[PDB]
Amino acid sequence: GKPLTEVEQKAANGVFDDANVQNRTLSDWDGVWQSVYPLLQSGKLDPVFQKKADADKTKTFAEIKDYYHKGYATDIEMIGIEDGIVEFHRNNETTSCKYDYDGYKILTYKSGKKGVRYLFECKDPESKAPKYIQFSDHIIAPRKSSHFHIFMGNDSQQSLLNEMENWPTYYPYQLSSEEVVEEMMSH
Ligand code: NI
Repeated sequence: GKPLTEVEQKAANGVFDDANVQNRTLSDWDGVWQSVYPLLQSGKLDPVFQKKADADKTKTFAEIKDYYHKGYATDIEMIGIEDGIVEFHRNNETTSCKYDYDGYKILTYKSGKKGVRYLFECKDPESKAPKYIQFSDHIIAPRKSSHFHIFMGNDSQQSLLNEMENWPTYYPYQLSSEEVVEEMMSH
């Protein structure tokens, strides 16, 4: 964690120019990562949603939680990334691929906020890993990720760009559940 520059902080809140977006390498996401979904399911994220619903007079607790329930849903409990390989862990079963970088795509949301998807492709015919994956983590140039959202599929990169409601979400495996909540409480 270098401190964020001025550009980097605005970019994290979805305000950036296209010309400042730069390519990134898979190693920005090296590490071992826990899905946050079990934390939602156990009620451990509720203080996140309590705070959010309190601050937002247009949304109820149930509106906030449901939106994140839909967003975080996945049975990939863990992801490991190392030496250009991403490993996916579902109930006792592991798949992995040496992913190739395919560039990024800039998306503009209805709010007018912006974000960048970083696209990779698995070209390994033996692999059972998703053929396409996209990383989104409020960062628009090389920098070690502190948490990320990942889109996974076997159909097309465009199909994943169209996705807006499910975005399995990963924080460092080493963080306690309390620390995830505190991170969520802020950023
Ligand atoms: Ni995020």
